[PDB]
Amino acid sequence: ATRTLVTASTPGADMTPGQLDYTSRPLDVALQQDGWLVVQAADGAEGYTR
Amino acid sequence: LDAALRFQQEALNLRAQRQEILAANIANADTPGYQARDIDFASELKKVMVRGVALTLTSSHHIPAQAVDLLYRVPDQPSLDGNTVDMDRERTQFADNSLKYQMGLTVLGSQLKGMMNVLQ
Repeated sequence: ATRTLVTASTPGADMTPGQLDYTSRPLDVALQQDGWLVVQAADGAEGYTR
Repeated sequence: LDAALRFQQEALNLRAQRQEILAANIANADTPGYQARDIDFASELKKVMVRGVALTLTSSHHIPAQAVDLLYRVPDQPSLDGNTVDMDRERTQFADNSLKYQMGLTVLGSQLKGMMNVLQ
């Protein structure tokens, strides 16, 4: 066995919190680390967003 | 008598069949899962020299109708599409088999021409 192949992959997403812009808008919400807002998705299901 | 030409003759014939086999290997060198085949010359030749069925063969107008071991070639370098034709091996084998076919042609030529020279 000499041949090995080189498939690519995306092991997920980078859960590193990006940094913050102070917009002063009353309802711009920033989550703390490893926190998610829940959203009713297109089909109707709880997706998670930042 | 005059079956003293048999050996080389049949040997030559066997080589020709081998070519087809080897030729097929080159033709299907890209198809998936071909599992390159070949035959072993020496044993096959010995067996054929040691040695379809006849149908209803009374007078004419009854339409007579006529009716080797293809061994795996053990591969190397597996290739994920089942194709085991290592084209390099087959190229070498094809060159050698063509050469030995030429040798057999020369040997039959020599035996036949010796026979003809004695006869004139």
